[PDB]
Amino acid sequence: VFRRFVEVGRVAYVSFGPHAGKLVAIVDVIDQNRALVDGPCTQVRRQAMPFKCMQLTDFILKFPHSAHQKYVRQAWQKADINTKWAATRWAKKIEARERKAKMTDFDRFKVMKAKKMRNRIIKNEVKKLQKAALLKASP
Amino acid sequence: KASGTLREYKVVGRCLPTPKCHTPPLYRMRIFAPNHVVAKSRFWYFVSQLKKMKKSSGEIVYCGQVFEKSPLRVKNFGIWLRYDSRSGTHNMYREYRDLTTAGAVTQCYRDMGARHRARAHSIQIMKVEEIAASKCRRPAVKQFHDSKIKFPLPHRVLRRQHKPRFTTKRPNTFF
Amino acid sequence: KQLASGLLLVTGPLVLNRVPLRRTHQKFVIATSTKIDISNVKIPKHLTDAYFKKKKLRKPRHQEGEIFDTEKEKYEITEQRKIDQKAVDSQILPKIKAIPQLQGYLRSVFALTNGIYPHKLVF
Amino acid sequence: EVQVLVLDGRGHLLGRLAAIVAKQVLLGRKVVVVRCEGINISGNFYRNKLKYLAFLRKRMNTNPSRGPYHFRAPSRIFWRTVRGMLPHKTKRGQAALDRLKVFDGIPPPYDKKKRMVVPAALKVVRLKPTRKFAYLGRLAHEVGWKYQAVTATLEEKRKEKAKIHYRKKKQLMRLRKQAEKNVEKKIDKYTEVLKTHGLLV
Amino acid sequence: SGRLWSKAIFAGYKRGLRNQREHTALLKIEGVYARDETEFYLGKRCAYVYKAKNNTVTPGGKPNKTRVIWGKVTRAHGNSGMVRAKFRSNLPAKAIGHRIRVMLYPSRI
RNA sequence: CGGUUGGCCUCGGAUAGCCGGUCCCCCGCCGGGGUCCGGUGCGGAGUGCCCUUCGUCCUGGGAAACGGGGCGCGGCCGGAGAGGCGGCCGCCCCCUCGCCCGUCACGCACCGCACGUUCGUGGGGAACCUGGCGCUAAACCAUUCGUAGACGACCUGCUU
RNA sequence: UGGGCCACUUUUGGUAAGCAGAACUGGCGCUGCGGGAUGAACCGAACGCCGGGUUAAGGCGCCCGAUGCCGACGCUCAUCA
RNA sequence: GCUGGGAAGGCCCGGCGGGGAAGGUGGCUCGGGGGCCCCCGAGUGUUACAGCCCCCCCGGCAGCAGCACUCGCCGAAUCCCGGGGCCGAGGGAGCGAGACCCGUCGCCGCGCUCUCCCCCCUCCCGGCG
Ligand SMILES: [Mg+2]
Ligand SMILES: [Mg+2]
Ligand SMILES: [Mg+2]
Ligand SMILES: [Mg+2]
Ligand SMILES: [Mg+2]
Ligand SMILES: [Mg+2]
Ligand SMILES: [Mg+2]
Ligand SMILES: [Mg+2]
Ligand SMILES: [Mg+2]
Ligand SMILES: [Mg+2]
Ligand SMILES: [Mg+2]
Repeated sequence: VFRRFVEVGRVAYVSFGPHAGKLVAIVDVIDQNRALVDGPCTQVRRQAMPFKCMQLTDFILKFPHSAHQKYVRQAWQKADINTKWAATRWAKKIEARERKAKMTDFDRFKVMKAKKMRNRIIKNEVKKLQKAALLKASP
Repeated sequence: KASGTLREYKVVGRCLPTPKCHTPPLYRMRIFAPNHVVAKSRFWYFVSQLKKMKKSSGEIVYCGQVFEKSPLRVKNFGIWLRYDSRSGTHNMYREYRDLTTAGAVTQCYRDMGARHRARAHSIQIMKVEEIAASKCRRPAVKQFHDSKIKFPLPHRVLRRQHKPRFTTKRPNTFF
Repeated sequence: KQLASGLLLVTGPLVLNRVPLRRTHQKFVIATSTKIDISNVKIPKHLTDAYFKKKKLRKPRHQEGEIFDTEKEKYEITEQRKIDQKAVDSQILPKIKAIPQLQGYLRSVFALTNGIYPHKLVF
Repeated sequence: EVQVLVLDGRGHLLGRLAAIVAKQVLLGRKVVVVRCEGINISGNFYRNKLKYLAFLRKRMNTNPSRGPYHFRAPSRIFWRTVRGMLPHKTKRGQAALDRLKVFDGIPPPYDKKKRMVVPAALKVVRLKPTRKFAYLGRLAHEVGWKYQAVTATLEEKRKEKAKIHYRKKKQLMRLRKQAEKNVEKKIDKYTEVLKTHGLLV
Repeated sequence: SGRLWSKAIFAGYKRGLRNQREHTALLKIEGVYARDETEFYLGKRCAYVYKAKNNTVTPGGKPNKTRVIWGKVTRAHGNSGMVRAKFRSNLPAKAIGHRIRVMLYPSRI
């Protein structure tokens, strides 16, 4: 219970706002509703941000509070987050969501045909699997 | 006087030069206002209460917004104010945590309206200054004075209650 | 090509979806994002709006109508139209067989179902 | 959408659910609301009971048979709240009130369907967790509803049958995963198409 | 073969509280619940299709019982879907709550 | 008389927590626990899933082959809260076609244009033809009764 | 026409009054319309018959047009809020 | 465009540095749990095996109310393009010809010719490689 905490160095994911879909490091805490916030490697300059707008990830950086952008930037780079994230499966889940949003009409047709054939094969294997698993004649 | 988010202005003014004193003195105020028109109005209000000077026999020689000197460093702010309730008037000292002086004064205005039902025409801000951590009195700021501060976000209430409006799964509040 | 009166000259490759060379209005087509590079495709010069304009026969020399003209309701596909169709399809279709699944895509039709909304669809 | 919208009343707040239901049923949209005994009301049980007893006190003293009818079932209490939010003295409001249908428990055209949820009326979303609330079933039973024990036993039966069906569905899902692991070598050509366009993380 | 129109609902007339203006109609299109999604539908043709007793002539077909009132979407009405449309004749009040087709005609995509 | 223009065949729920899967105990070889392993801004995802329709003809390739389709027959089981439903076996009768990638051509290609497209053999009401299986009643009045009654109503009797 | 009445502010008698009597301006009477649920007088605004656009006062859970904003910060639990 | 000829901020380990302190880093002392070795909690203090604030002897470079969405007021210091909706009232505007089938006219903004040279794609092309 409570595996993720708001703390200095905690990396959050900005979900809505002007910086939506971004990664952010918590620099400091301003009074119970906002955090001083800076993503130097994700192109978000330092500002105040609501906890209602951020969602906490599992990454924690290491720097003292209210440090400068060069310190938070080199702490991001040493064990860079842009490769831990993106090969986290939250990030590729987002990536799949956006390419599914960008999917065109001819792409939609090809997805329909592929998914139809795949479901045919899976369904036939399921039928074979259960008709083989019904081979039970034990006392 | 209504509100918004406030800006800090410095308004410098003087009485008009009569042929008795050819060089009247200048006076300067820091005034937290929605815009410079309200800033000049509040200047004439305050300076008319303090000195025997009116907008007719006077002028604004400068009215300019003070920008925040360090808008990326979280500061403590002490506000000395006076206001009047439905009964008589009271002096008061509040403390805030903010990035900007005008942000802390706006915070003070919304807080006084919340806690004492006091209106902005009732409030008079008489001092505002930047307090360090070891000089604060209020526990709501001293609890944030901690270098290794850490807390969760316990009960995340869903906000997009209408996208979707009808779903099949109940939301989750633990994250 | 787009014709000289603003109307678009389209063809389905008629052996795929039974759409000949026709005109169609720009306001009443939806433009998708899939391309066929049709440089170096010979378009006959006799493929104009006068070529595509409708034909009339009624009525020669007669003013009163009680007998009926049971002919000319059968719109005849002329031989020049058939050979123009043959030529332009013979020079378009091998390029369509090149890219995959496009002939099945052009055989299919477009439709809306219980999910997709047209303001969210990317074309 | 031309199908019926089936909502589960359990865990929802009365007036908020009633407002959502009323606007839907005016816009069209045949709505069924099942399990109206699970609807919550904010404020403590005693003051909700007192509000209902003041409503019970409201009576045409010349002819109580003509007077306001105090329905006791939780389904009819919810229905009367939606009636209060509708324009029911008109033909349009009467058509909407007919387009709505409410039930205590889940009767068996609807026990084998998927029930939806309105998060803008859910108690966990709209109330602070340190606040008292009441249950429409308990309130109805103490203002004179007769049938909360039979509804409870029938709901227990329904929950047992739903557990059996859910275990069947879980075995089917395990079989489908096993079948993917079996024939992945002949759907690898089709799987990568779906991964390319955002289906199948 | 296939639908080719988006389904909307006649929600009511343009109105204040105690005055209704029957020349404008309010439409709720399925799937759109903000203005910047209503932007797509902003000039589309829309139709109230209905049946009656007598037969009417059908363009390109034989006479049947279907009748159509044509109109088009004119602009957005307030922060959550909800366009307002303008029909050739004002819509009958028995059509409130019923289906209106939005036809993807004149196209800008 | 008109609406409508694919379907979702279902855990219980918790919200300061959830969901899924396995190795060792217990319940007349399934369900329950305890490990252990995953996932959790829900991907075993309702922002989800399933169906997907231009039709045929020659011709290959894999998918299939333990199959498809018979409002075709018969039988069995489950469902009572409003069951009006769902599921499985045996008999025979047609096809190895339908699903995916290809080869080949043809169909009114109706000459830019609207109500097209389903549900649908929709619901309701009269009438005609056509066969197979069946059935041959009550109510009210009038009359009696007086447990009833202003009148109606009500309670009764009438070839054995 | 020479019965007036109401409202801000001032004001006389009266414990007071939707009471009686004055001053000033505006109204109602003679005036519909948007809002105040409802209402001669309040708030907005005064009106030929219409289309488009935009507003005032007032609002925007549903009745009921409009917040179905991932609105901001607080305060408050009432067994007559 | 202006402003404190914006405020902050980025990079140049900013460099000679000079200080200062806690929402106190390392190092140490003490207290707890993991195979004498590791991390968390309490005191110590001034850079250390983190950092923060102020003054520079001077800053430099890039950018510049930012095409990293931190915080303004603007446009003689402001222009181009596109989309939706509603609407089409009016009906003899000819100074010239002596109007001739029928005013493509006024004002305003433009382009070419009555000068001569070029050059680039062309073309009934003429024969065509
Ligand atoms: Mg008189
Ligand atoms: Mg009086
Ligand atoms: Mg009078
Ligand atoms: Mg007058
Ligand atoms: Mg008036
Ligand atoms: Mg009114
Ligand atoms: Mg009132
Ligand atoms: Mg108007
Ligand atoms: Mg209202
Ligand atoms: Mg509304
Ligand atoms: Mg005209």
